[PDB]
Amino acid sequence: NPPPPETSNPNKPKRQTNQLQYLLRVVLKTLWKHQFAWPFQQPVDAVKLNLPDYYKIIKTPMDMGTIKKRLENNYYWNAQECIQDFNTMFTNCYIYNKPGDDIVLMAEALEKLFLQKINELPT
Ligand SMILES: Cc1cc(/N=N/c2ccc(S(=O)(=O)Nc3ccccn3)cc2)c(N)cc1O
Repeated sequence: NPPPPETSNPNKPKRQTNQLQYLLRVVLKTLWKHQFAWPFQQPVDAVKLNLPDYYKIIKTPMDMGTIKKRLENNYYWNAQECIQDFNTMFTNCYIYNKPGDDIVLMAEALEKLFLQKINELPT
């Protein structure tokens, strides 16, 4: 496995916004507690899971464990950066896996919920 994505940025300034607070306390928390969250709570462990070619296929890995730590560490300056990371996580699943796969159905359920929660992101 590669190192996990960075979760801190020392050369960056930090802020908190209402949108960032919402992304952590509402969006991330709600997805985290979904019945299908567990495969998405940490980086894909291709060695342990014996996933052929995962990191040959997926060059931009992302997961909710990483997103959570980024939020907790005020890694994101712009809310969009966080939204993009969720989207990368879902897209990776669709790149690597096939229609009907259990992991795809799980991703789909999480994405649906994500969209519901981002729809209610405060202005
Ligand atoms: C994001 C992602 C995760 C995957 N698999 N994740 C797993 C996590 C845990 C297990 S397990 O073997 O540790 N636990 C299981 C496996 C099956 C049934 C119940 N528990 C298996 C796959 C997978 N493939 C493809 C993907 O694109």
